[PDB]
Amino acid sequence: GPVEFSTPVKDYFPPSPDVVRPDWYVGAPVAYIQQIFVKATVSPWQKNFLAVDVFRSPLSRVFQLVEEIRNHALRDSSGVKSLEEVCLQVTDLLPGLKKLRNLLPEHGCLLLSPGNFWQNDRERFNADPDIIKTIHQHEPKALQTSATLKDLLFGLPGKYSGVNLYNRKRVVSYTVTLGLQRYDSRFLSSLRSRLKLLHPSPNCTLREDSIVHVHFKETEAEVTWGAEDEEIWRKLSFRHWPSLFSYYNITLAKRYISILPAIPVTLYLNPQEALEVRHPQEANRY
Amino acid sequence: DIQMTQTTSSLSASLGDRVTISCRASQDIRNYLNWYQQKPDGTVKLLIYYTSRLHSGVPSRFSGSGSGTDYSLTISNLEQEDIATYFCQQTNTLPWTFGGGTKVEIKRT
Amino acid sequence: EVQLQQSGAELVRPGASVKLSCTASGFKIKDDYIHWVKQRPEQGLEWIGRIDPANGHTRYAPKFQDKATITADTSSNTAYLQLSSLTSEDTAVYYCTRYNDYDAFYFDYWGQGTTLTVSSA
Ligand SMILES: *[C@@H]1O[C@H](CO)[C@@H](O[C@@H]2O[C@H](CO)[C@@H](O)[C@H](O)[C@H]2NC(C)=O)[C@H](O)[C@H]1NC(C)=O
Repeated sequence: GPVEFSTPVKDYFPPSPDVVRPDWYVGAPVAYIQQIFVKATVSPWQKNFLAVDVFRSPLSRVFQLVEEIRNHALRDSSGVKSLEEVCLQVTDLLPGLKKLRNLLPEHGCLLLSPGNFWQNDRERFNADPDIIKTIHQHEPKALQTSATLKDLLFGLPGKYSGVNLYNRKRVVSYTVTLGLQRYDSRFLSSLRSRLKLLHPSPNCTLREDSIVHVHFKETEAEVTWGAEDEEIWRKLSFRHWPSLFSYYNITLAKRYISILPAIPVTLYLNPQEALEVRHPQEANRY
Repeated sequence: DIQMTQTTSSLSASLGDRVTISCRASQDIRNYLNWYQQKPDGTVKLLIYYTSRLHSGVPSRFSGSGSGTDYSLTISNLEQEDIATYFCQQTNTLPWTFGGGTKVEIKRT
Repeated sequence: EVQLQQSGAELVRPGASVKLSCTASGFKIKDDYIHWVKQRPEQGLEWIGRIDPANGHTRYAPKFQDKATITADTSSNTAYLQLSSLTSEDTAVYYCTRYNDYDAFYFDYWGQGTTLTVSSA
């Protein structure tokens, strides 16, 4: 029978009445999806900052954030302590389509984030003079219907991300995506509590009580949280999850996945970091 | 394993005075310090679970600060209801250890 | 709202065994850990152990290994602490509590406390 999540009530998107489940809601999900949704800003703004300075320093924190999630351990655990015990294990990409080596995680936990563009290497990120070129180096010319690599790694549609030179708002959003083979309320609550203790979010009102089961057939700026941030995954492409799992030879044809509520994170960066992150050749380039 | 020590086991103050309790951990505890209040009746109540934060229902006159090994609770203006003992607990390493409480009392004679 | 009623004061002989109880109201013990703490005047609070009533998985401080035994009945929403091989050093106040945040690990709600005295009289 399907897993009983007592505290979070279930919810269904395509048809499946629940008489209390006869209609496609039978087995365990292919995987649970956990989004750590990050909003970041260089809160004290100055003149003389270039458009790139809007996002380079916020993006530089993805590496420490990814390390925190992967090294997080639930002290005083009654069943699961670390992420390795709970996350989805992937082994090898398809034998063809190895061109995405060192851009998608090969061995270990399925964990996606912008840092994958630089192999989760802060030094490689620092030695990069044009973040936009690196980000777009593998997008198609709109000739491929599946989800693009940028969408897969960022977790957002792309216009919400704010990573562009014409960003008028100084708040940039991205996401870290975790695929979990098992559901553990204690561990997930521990991870959520840790992230909101480290990075409290301003009057964050995100919903936290519904798991969505999806079945696939066939001046100074301030960070705000609102209804536009609720269920952000719903604004990804339809083929997003099937294409993500197809890259690893996992099929969602007659089975479903379970998307959990997102964990909010808010990062405020100061001019000292915004400068220390700056690449020397962009100071005299424009 | 981790020994927490409060410098003063007793402290005398007056209504409306600024009060500060402090305690030190034998090693880094990574800001995982909670502050509890015990009344003379004996009932305990959480004040500052996390460094600097506040448990719901606690008056805003309570505050917390500190880092590294040294942490401190502060009462901005001592109220008559704030006569009690205060304990600091570390939740960093698994056997949680409390520090010997510090009592706060009014100035006699 | 949330209350943790404890049993009355207990008097027992040395070498005996006691079973303290702690009944929750306003919440289900399945949803949280239940902890037991020991207060002794002039020595300060100390942590005994905890139980996860959903799993029945217990953990103790190294001081009380082989001393304390924690159990829980979900139907009655009640946790229990059993003390064995009692001695004078066990005369103290025992508090039942929980926590609700699984990274901070703060004890949000407490019982009033149960005084246990061990004397031959
Ligand atoms: C993709 O996965 C499927 C099933 O997981 C593989 O299909 C077969 O799977 C069975 C079960 O392990 C194997 O015994 C067969 O050898 C597989 N062969 C074929 C043609 O599917 C499929 O091989 C996997 N694809 C790759 C490239 O490994």
